[PDB]
Amino acid sequence: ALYEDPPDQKTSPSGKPATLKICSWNVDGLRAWIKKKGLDWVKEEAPDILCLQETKCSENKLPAELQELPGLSHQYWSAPSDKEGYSGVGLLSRQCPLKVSYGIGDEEHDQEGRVIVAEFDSFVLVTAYVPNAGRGLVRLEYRQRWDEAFRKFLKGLASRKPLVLCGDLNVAHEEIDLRNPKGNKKNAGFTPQERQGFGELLQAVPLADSFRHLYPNTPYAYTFWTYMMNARSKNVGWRLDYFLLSHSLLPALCDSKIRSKALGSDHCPITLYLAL
DNA sequence: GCTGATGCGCCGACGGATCC
DNA sequence: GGATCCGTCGGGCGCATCAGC
Ligand SMILES: [Cl-]
Ligand SMILES: [Mn+2]
Ligand SMILES: [Mn+2]
Ligand SMILES: [Mn+2]
Ligand SMILES: [Mn+2]
Ligand SMILES: [Mn+2]
Ligand SMILES: [Mn+2]
Repeated sequence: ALYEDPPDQKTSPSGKPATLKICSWNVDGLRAWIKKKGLDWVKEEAPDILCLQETKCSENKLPAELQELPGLSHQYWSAPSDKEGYSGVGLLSRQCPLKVSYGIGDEEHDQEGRVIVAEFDSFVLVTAYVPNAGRGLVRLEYRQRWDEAFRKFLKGLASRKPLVLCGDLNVAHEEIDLRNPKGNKKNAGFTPQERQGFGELLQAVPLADSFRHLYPNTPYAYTFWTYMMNARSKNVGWRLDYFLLSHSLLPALCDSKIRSKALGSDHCPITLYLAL
């Protein structure tokens, strides 16, 4: 069935107005995405912070259009050293972060271009492009090891300031999170191993799935559709993109949106509203 | 400099069998 | 014998490299 994201809630449970809008988008090739007007959509959305995944773009190749964003003028980019045209993440922000870092512990030697950490006054933001398990699950074991390493890294961040983790976490946590759960249990994104990893992430750090917290029983809400077989027009998709929050931030949570109508990638944007 | 072929990475449709 | 299961097949898009000119 088709899906209509409900209206933006912009006030928290206790009545405080949203003061921070974060948008996250796997753009599936930043240069292509810009040619397909993705930045026009971004300007309409006017987030305070924009997190981008799968930029497939080294920083020297960034289109000039990215220089003409006065409201997102603090920009941080990461791409892998030996696999350019794959991976790549970006974080663009209205206000300057206090600290910025890359990777999950040894980026200087493992230059992977998958994770950016930005510390702000009230919280730490992490954006991630989690490694896909691969066609035929050929890189599932690597993914499991990476999940463990990530969980440990994040636990030693959340012990300081509250954490917001966003991005493409490359798993549909539960059956409600994709259209075809039965046929996909041996597929990247819905293996028991990946689903369990997501569960351990929520429990160990700990974190809450913002969208599912607000909409625990809402089906057909996805953020990815394969380019093939007209899947998006049929809303045959997967929810792979998330905002995960420290429990101490739940009173700040106003809404967690899925921007289903925004084209330019095989993922759609997701947007978080917080009252800080 | 430029194009297009190839390589690499990253699952839903459907035909046949099974359930009762 | 309609619904469900399950395993096989055929397939959109972006970006890198390369041959050719
Ligand atoms: Cl940078
Ligand atoms: Mn709306
Ligand atoms: Mn992609
Ligand atoms: Mn399958
Ligand atoms: Mn040349
Ligand atoms: Mn070409
Ligand atoms: Mn059929």
